[PDB]
Amino acid sequence: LVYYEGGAVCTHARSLWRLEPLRISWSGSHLRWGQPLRIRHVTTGRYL
Amino acid sequence: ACFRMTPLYNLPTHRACNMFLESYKAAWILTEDHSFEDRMIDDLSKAGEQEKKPDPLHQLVLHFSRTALTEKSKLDEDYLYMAYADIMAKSCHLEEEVSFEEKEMEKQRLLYQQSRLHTRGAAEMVLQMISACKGETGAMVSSTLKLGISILNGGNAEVQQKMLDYLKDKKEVGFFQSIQALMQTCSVLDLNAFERQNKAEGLGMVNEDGTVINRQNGEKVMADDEFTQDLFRFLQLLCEGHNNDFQNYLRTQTGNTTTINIIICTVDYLLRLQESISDFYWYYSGKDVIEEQGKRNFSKAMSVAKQVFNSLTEYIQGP
Amino acid sequence: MADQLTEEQIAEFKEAFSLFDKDGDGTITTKALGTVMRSLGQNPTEAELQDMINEVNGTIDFPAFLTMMARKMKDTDSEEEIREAFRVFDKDGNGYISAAALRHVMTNLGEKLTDEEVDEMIREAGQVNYEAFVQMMTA
Amino acid sequence: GVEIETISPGDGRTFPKKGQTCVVHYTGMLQNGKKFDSSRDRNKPFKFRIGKQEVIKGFEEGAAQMSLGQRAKLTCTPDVAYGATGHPGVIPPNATLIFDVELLNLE
Amino acid sequence: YGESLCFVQHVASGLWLTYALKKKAILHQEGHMDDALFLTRCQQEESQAARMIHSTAGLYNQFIKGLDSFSGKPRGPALPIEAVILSLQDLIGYFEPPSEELQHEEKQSKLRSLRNRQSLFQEEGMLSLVLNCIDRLNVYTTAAHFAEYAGEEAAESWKEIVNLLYELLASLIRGNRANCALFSTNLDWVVSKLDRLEASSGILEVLYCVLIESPEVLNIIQENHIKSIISLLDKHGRNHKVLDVLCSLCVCNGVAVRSNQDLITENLLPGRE
Amino acid sequence: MDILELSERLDLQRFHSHTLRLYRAVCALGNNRVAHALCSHVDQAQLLHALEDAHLPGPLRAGYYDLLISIHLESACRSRRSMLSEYIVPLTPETRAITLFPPGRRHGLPGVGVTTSLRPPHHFSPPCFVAALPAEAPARLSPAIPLEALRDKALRMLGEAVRDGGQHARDPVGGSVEFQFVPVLKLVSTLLVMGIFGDEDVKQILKMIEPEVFTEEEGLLQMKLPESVKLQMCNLLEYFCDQELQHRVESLAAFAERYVDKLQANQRSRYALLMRAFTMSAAETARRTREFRSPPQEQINMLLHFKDDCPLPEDIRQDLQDFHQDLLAHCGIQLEPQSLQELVSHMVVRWAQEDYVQSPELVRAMFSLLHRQYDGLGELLRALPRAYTISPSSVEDTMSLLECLGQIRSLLIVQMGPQEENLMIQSIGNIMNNKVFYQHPNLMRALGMHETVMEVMVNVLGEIRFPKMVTSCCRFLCYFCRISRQNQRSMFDHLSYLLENSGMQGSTPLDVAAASVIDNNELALALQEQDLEKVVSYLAGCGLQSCPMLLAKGYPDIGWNPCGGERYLDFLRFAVFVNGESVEENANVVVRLLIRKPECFGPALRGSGLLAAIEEAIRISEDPARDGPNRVHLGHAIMSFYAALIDLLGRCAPEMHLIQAGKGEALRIRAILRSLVPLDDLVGIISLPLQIPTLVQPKMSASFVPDHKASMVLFLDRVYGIENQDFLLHVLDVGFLPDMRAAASLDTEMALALNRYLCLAVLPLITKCAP
Repeated sequence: LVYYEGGAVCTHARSLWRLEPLRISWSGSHLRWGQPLRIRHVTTGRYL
Repeated sequence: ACFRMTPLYNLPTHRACNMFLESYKAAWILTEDHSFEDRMIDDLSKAGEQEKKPDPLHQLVLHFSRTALTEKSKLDEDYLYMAYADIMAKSCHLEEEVSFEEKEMEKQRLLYQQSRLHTRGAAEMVLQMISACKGETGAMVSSTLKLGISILNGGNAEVQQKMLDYLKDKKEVGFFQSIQALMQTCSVLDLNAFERQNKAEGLGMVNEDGTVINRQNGEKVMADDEFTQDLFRFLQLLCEGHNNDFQNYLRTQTGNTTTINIIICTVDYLLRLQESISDFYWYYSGKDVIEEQGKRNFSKAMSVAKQVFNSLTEYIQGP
Repeated sequence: MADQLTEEQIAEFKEAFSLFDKDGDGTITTKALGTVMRSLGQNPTEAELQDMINEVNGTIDFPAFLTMMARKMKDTDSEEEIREAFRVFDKDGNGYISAAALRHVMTNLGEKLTDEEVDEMIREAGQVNYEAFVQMMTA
Repeated sequence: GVEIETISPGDGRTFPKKGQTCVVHYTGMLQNGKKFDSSRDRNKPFKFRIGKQEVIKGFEEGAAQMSLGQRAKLTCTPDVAYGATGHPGVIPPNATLIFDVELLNLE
Repeated sequence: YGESLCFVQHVASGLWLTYALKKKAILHQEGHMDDALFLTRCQQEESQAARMIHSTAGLYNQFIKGLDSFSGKPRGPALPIEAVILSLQDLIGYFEPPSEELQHEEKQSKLRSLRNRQSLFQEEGMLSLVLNCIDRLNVYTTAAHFAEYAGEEAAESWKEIVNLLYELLASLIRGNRANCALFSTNLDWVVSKLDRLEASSGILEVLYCVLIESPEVLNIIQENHIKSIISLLDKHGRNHKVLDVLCSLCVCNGVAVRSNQDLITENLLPGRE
Repeated sequence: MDILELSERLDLQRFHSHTLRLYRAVCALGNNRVAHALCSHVDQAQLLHALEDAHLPGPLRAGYYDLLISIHLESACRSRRSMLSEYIVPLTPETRAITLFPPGRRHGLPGVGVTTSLRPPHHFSPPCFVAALPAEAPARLSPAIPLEALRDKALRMLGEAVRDGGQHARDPVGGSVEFQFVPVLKLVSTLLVMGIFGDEDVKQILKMIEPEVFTEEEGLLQMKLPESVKLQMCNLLEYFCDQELQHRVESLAAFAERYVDKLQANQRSRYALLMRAFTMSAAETARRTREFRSPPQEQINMLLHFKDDCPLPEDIRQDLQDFHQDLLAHCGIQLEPQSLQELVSHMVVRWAQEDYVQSPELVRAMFSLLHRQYDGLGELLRALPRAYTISPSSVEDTMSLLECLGQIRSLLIVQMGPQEENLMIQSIGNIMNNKVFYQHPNLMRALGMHETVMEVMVNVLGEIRFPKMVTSCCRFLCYFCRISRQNQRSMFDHLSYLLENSGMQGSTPLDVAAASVIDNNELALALQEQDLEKVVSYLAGCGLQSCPMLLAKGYPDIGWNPCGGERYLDFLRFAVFVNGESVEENANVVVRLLIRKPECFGPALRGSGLLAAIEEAIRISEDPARDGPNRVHLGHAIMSFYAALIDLLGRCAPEMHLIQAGKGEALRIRAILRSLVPLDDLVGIISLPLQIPTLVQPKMSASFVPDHKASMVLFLDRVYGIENQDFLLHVLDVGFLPDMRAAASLDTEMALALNRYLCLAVLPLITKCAP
């Protein structure tokens, strides 16, 4: 379950998410609107 | 109880002696002036040459610089830094119908005493300790910012560019947020503690042979008047030589991650100062004359209002 | 406060307290507070003692005894401070002071009194008696 | 039980009585051979009053049996000197104390 | 970055991610006007430390259920011993403190950096994970006899892992008081394993770095912790670091503790042997 | 094996040096009882022999000098260094013949001369291991070592060390120049700061420091020294400058007693001429302003104004300016090396021009030393308010006070335990009957007495562990704020902490908070609003949750706290009512704050009637099952809370002259409080019949006392008043005639409690409505 918290949690490592696009090539391009992507946590290794 | 006051010859000698040491201190020792601030700094500065190692004045400022960057939640009060900062302040306060040659020889003398201090790295020493103060308006910001003006006095240019590259190679936020927290914790003309001062001023003498210590409490309204003019004079002289890159840096810090924009908080404090003097006028709008208490506090508020007026125009006098 | 008394009543009161103290603790019983006041000339009846312990357990310590003598001395001194304060106003001492004499000696007493405050003072009240001047000071 | 074994002879007629001071330049040891006290490293002789319970019980019942100028060797049993808790930091609990007492002057 | 004020939303569900201090996040069809979240980048030294938190947690959770596979079953899934050793050897070299001959302007930035990443490591696990792999490994006190439940290769490498496991625990509570405050409740976890004779230099440096950083441990010590330390010194030779922890047990922050100063004087001194 | 073979062993060298640091750290921070027990292991003959033995190795020699100061010379060194800051000089005849310059304007040697400042002795005790052990020990002193032979030895090995430093040998004592000079210098520094060294000995230390300047071989400062030896010499020269400062303060106090004996003789001679002066009338009061009217502090400030209105003649005004130019010439001011300040200043810069100092301890100690020499007049003015002068008939009790204050500051450096608590109680229990605490209130404040008591209340308050310790300390600060009014003002700065931890049995730090604002209108009017919102939030906590101490003891469950919140209500009567006159600024802000939170009032007014709550209060107080079932009763605390609530609402009411004016603020407050609490509820409560004691005595903590009715009649007299006659004779009939015929029949504690109730509350009301 996903929550909200304050500034002491914000400097910790639990509130870090990483965005990956769907298609393989040119993943490091700039994102635009109307773009599907996935949300990844970097510590638990889980997908939102 | 004024009339049953005991004379001195009926008083015992030991209590008559303690009233003598306090009176001889306030009348003779506090009023005595000495100029030891110049002669100590010149002998440590000529101590750079003897029969690339650091000079003794250069050794002192890096010692003051290293005790700033240790990690601590607050800064300790150091009597030795307060005592050395006002010596360096009055060392340059000597030069700060007249002719042309004499005013420039006063100017190149003043830029010599500022050259004697700031090539040792004192320009970064003052900015580290406003950075490490973190919004606490103690007795130490009165000592370092009066040093910060006397180094930056007259619109000197090599002291400012030595300050600007230092905040650009570091890119550490905490110098600009500290000026913001130092700006909002300044007092204005309050109309709640002013009647508390007017009621307490009527007690001319307290009973059982007591003179009221008027200097202990002082003035409750606008007690922080000197420092909020001492801070705004430092911010005026930062952009006195019409340097354009400072007023773009103080407006938007594109190198740092968070912009502070002191110029908006300058207008926020003066708008706070506008409504306080305007409400001070509406309180005195019904009375005919003003006593010496009110014209004291109004000239106190108008002088700081002129300093922020001088702080605002030098921000916009450059093109 | 306790600064109304000099050194020399306080050194006398510790002289009376340590003379009849039990073991040097600073303790006395509810009898000994009576005998320690009659040892110095002061002879109160038992109502004067009866309120001061109710004011302060059965253990009367030396700061409790010092505060009770300070209130026992200040009330008569605050009732009598104002007659000797009236004595420099009149030259003879019976209580009759001139109205022309009172505007240079009362404007110059050191409480920063202007000409306006003593002008308000005497026309919210020839020569006026002494008991009226307490009536016009305490108000 | 205090075992008084003599080391050097003395006068044999002057013995300490009650209420009288003595000076004793002792040096105390344990049963194992480890010294825990000496009054000659300080060069200040120990002086005590007999009967007023200043010293331990083994010391005064030891000093009363000697003469002026005599130097003896006592073996104080742990029952008469620091039985259960002892003196913390110096003597271990239930330890036998040995004293080489020497009476210098004044009984 | 931060100038878009844009919300997260699904491509097929079409549901707004809004709130309900700890407000649970739910995909609500009503939505709200306070959902305009602004994106701020993290730094580069935090993103690297967060992934090696996950790379170590994925290995060591597997190391514990591998070790508890034969905890209650005697031997008459292969465990990654070569992976468990080098990952500790890089983790100690990752938390190794800076040199003393370095410049003070550079030493302070690396020291404050190191404290945040040992605070960030401990908050997401990496400490209670470390005590449980140790308390499952200490039950075989012998190196080759009781370690026959795993194999011959894990028994010969039984000694090396606990030397690296305790040197990392000595690295993780070195200097930072917030991690030294975790060891107030399990002091006897450190004290009762002093004479284990397996990496006895390891536990002693752990107890040394936890008693010089936090003064709250110095007033919860009774006499049985002290007698084990003299028993540590009396069976493991005349050591000088056992004296320094006893020097650190008397005073703290310039304040003396006489609950601990007298128990050394009545145990270590009157024996005189 | 020999101890000198450890220089080649290098393993048991490390063990014995680490054992010796454990021998230092165990018996450290003033723990003398182990320091005697350690004296059995290290003997004094083997410790004094190791001082002069030069074949001992490096760290072993350095630890032996640190060991002897740790076991013998630290409990006495820490106490006197804490006592060296304040200056207490009595008016003994040894003081009255002291000048700044020695007679024979050449400055004398520092540390040589006569001083009269009172400092407590070291209180040594001889070590002995054969005495009978008693049985809590009262106190145990530092172990005695003969200092007459240790001082001559300390000067000898230092006298050999400076002389052997001129030959520049390849193998010094200890193996390096640091181990030769540092342990001898720190030991010479500590026996000098305790103060055993004679005048001839300190002339020899200054000749060993610099034989050119201090003469009435190569010197120690001209020799090249490493940074560890430089740091121990700054602590040696910080002593001589403090002794030069102490000689300057005693000479200023010696001049003051030689001046005011002439000053009070002149002014009484001028008053005797003025009482025989009949030649002027308008100027006669102008000469008499200072003599009788001006306070005696303002006389000294006005009489000493003859620089650059002073009735002193030309005979007695030049002798002070003769003293003034003598004092500035004693300092660094010329007022138009061969001295101490010229020697130290050229030495610090020559040490700085040698090489870069990488040790931050020395370079701060160097620049703090250099700033003290040039700013000499500034160092004197910052040290003179900590300089006092007492009568010589009080020295027998003042050093008894400084021995007992030094007990507490030696107990501040160690954490509190079960036995150091009772030593603190006996110590503060002796400061309050030493008779110096009461006649000189300004000296206890200068010694840091009030600060030493509050930091022990900081460390214990942080649940509480020592309740007997915390009550005796706050009781000490409550009686400290009533000896003089400026003792109360130094406590008013501490109120943010003293009111934060107010929310146990006996005294509580709120009593210090109440004693800091009582009977003084200056501190009451300068009180902020931020200290006032904390009290009403503590009072808003007592209305919803009950007492944790009551329900754990077995009392019946009641939804609110009467006895807890009454401690915050009687605090606020002291702020809004000072010397019988109510302030307007504090009463306006406390009424504005109380009415936004309805929980600060009782649950009846927040709604049942107030008489109906007090009639229910008698119902629980009379019944033993409904009451508490031991000294706290529920039935008395409810009315005690309400009477503290009612009279607080009375004393915050404006006076009659604010209602007489056109102030819209004063009739607004009176409209709130008249509409907050009704009138006829109070007419019924004041009319409540009480149990009269006649033929048996009731209990005061379990019945109605007339102190509650005194709260109701004061609120009725102040927010309502009596204007007509039908209201007048009604409350006078039904409210006081069952009270007064009850007092007429008792012509007993209730007889004395209601008699104080009549003559304080109702009879000032009847004389108010007498016409």
